[PDB]
Amino acid sequence: DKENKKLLCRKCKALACYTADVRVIEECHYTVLGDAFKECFVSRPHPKPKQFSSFEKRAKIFCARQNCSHDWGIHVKYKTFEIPVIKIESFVVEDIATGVQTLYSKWKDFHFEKIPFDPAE
Amino acid sequence: ENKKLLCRKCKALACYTADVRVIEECHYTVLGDAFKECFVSRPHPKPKQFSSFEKRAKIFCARQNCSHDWGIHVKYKTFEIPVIKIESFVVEDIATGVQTLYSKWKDFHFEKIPFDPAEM
RNA sequence: GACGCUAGCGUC
RNA sequence: GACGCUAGCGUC
Ligand SMILES: [Zn+2]
Ligand SMILES: [Zn+2]
Repeated sequence: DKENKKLLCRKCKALACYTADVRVIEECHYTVLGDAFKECFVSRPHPKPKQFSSFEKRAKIFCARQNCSHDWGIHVKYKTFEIPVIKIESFVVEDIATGVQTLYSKWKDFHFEKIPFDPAE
Repeated sequence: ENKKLLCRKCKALACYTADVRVIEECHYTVLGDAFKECFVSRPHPKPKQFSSFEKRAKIFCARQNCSHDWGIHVKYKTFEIPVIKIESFVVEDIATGVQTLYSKWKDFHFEKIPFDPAEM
């Protein structure tokens, strides 16, 4: 099934977002739309910011819970956007209908409705 | 179908899948003296005990300018046999020449004959 | 060897 | 972020 699911912080199990809000960039990197998600993480400047492809890595992002702060990925400037790029190995996927939890390590293995990124949203 | 194993670094022939035997559905060895000629052994720098056999030596390609790490040599029951890691080799289908790079034994599906003490 | 983990480095 | 490579540590 490619039904909607929620991502929970792997360390504290707090809700982070839903698969409906996830968008794919270059069929390789995954970001999250919406302002609600922006409240769920904090950023911190990247100690070794490197550049590659079409965007620029500025900071790492972590769980906003002060009792977690699990590494969630990075924040990058892509074209004219400042957007979060998350790594799936930092989360637990939960199916909304059953509660079943899955621990993935790479995005290639997680098969869900991978809605491509739309600059208009 | 039968396949041969080549050294990942220099592509030298190591053995054929027909000679491979599985111990406790988890560790892979090879029978016959021909294979014994293709590798050299070396006392393991971190020997240790687990399950039913002791890790005594590290083994490497005998070809010297290659010397690619192939695994270890162990004492298992009344035999001392080599145990190899597929990640150190290229699998080539003999009929087609197609070369395959595996990382884990779980992924290479072939006739996995269990080790039998009466042979070798 | 079979798996897991930490650190570091390299490419777009 | 996505891969890739080292080194070390642990378990059986
Ligand atoms: Zn958390
Ligand atoms: Zn070799």
